[PDB]
Amino acid sequence: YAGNPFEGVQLWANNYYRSEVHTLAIPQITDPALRAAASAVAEVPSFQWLDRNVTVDTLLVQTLSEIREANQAGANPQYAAQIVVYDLPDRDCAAAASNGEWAIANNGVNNYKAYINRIREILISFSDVRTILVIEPDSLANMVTNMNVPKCSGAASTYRELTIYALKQLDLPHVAMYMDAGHAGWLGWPANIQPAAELFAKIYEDAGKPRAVRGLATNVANYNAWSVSSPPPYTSPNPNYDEKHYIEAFRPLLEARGFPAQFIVDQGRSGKQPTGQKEWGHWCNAIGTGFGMRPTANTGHQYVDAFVWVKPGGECDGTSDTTAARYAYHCGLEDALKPAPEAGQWFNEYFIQLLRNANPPF
Ligand SMILES: CO[C@@H]1O[C@H](CO)[C@@H](O[C@@H]2O[C@H](CO)[C@@H](S[C@@H]3O[C@H](CO)[C@@H](O[C@@H]4O[C@H](CO)[C@@H](O)[C@H](O)[C@H]4O)[C@H](O)[C@H]3O)[C@H](O)[C@H]2O)[C@H](O)[C@H]1O
Ligand SMILES: *[C@@H]1O[C@H](CO)[C@@H](O)[C@H](O)[C@H]1NC(C)=O
Ligand code: NA
Ligand code: NA
Repeated sequence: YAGNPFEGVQLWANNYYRSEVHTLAIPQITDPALRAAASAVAEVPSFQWLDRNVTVDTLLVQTLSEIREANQAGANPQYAAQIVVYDLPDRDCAAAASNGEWAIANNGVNNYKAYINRIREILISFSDVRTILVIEPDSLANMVTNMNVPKCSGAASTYRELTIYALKQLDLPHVAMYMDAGHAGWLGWPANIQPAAELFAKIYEDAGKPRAVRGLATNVANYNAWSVSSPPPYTSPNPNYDEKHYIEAFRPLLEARGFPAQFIVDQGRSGKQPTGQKEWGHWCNAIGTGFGMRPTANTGHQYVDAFVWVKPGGECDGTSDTTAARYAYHCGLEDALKPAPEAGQWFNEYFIQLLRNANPPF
């Protein structure tokens, strides 16, 4: 399929994030400068996540409905949707306890198939709304590096099967799909990049190379630069120390195995470089980060369809409350901002950090 799905469309800024900013953040921010900036960030079009089954029949439909409405009223160019599919059973297999709602051992496969089927039903009813999907962040990447972790080892075949199922069922003509493929600091290491290309290329193949699968999404919910002149200290000794280096190394390996993947790159929290991460693998609520380059299809790069905002900045990565059931070690470190609420919940102090550190500024 020849055609960048981000080209020739405007990207819809969804009302779920807008409401978060306007109802939870702006009333809380006294400083004029920041409050102007906040209102402006609310209009930056970030991905909306289907992180729970209940979102399918409510939020997904609401957003597609609003987009259709805006387009029917004369939006020019028309608006497109950006949605994340994020509800594999045994989700986030490397964590002690995931916020995911389903389990492989408790009818997780069937629940997920129905989930996908219902999404498909809805997408088919909104065939007039160009729809871009990011498929399952924090899933197949674990298969490259975390097979020594029992929940991951045990989830691998199901991850693969359900991913293929999704790629095939959501291969509709008005859709473009990007599978998550970690980031420079995860799969970009020379010991990992080849096995990663293998994995993803093979999935593409077994899925029948569906037209709709455009490629891969990188840096989702992470902080890496697209392109910086010198390597952040915590990146050494990796030559792929930013997404540009990663993707330039990654694409040829994918292509040689039959998957000429185009990429989208999350920059929603990449504005400040280097970050305040003490080590690169410090992924949770990292300090010293800022909103990054605004979403655009004009990337200047042949292999990159668009710079995007996948993880919506200000939505938490995980809780720092050691007394809490889904507490995660990484969220309690010295370079994680604290105290932090549950994953996905609004973390206003983190929002303010991102606003202060925005590059380009608001
Ligand atoms: C070897 O390199 C390192 O590998 C480790 C793994 O061994 C990598 O760690 C993993 O990094 C991921 C970030 O790159 C996070 S993803 C995490 O969970 C989800 C998915 O992104 C996000 O939470 C949700 O966000 C949604 C949108 O706000 C909500 O809708 C939803 O409710 C939330 O659940 C969260 O923000 C992300 O931070 C893994 O948790 C981590 O194990 C490491 O990156 C490599 O360097
Ligand atoms: C998922 O949501 C649908 C409505 O979209 C509901 O019919 C279904 O029962 C939900 N799944 C589970 C396992 O509860
Ligand atoms: Na409306
Ligand atoms: Na391999």
